[PDB]
Amino acid sequence: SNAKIDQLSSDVQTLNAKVDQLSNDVNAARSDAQAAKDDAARANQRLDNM
Amino acid sequence: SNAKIDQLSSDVQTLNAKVDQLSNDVNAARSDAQAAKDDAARANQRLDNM
Amino acid sequence: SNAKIDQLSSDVQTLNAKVDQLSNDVNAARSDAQAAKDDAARANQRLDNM
Repeated sequence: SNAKIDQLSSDVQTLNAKVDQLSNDVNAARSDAQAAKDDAARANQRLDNM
Repeated sequence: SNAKIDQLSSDVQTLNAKVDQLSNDVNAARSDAQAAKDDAARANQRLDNM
Repeated sequence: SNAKIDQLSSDVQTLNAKVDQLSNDVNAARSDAQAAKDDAARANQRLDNM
């Protein structure tokens, strides 16, 4: 039962690293998408004034 | 070995909460990006008709 | 203590599947957002030349 638990300890450690980095990726994708949304809104507003 | 397992139980519980909320963040980033893509496509189509 | 550990094994397995698929979702949201950003930049550049 000792090895079983340390295989879990490792798995959880690996998952933790994967979830932390995915959080950074999600934050970045969120920021990118919001910036694209605002730029597309600007383009369309400039088009309305024409 | 009892404490080792309850440290794992906790870790897994925490990770679960982190992955659920990241799923909501990913869904939101996906939706945002698709909306930006469509708005940018609209801008460029309006430009083509000019 | 045997059942406790196999409940964990399962939980970790499930989480793994959730994190892998979220990685695919994040990669997709990242790509989508970058594409929207570039299209919005194109729209705004075409507007500048007008």
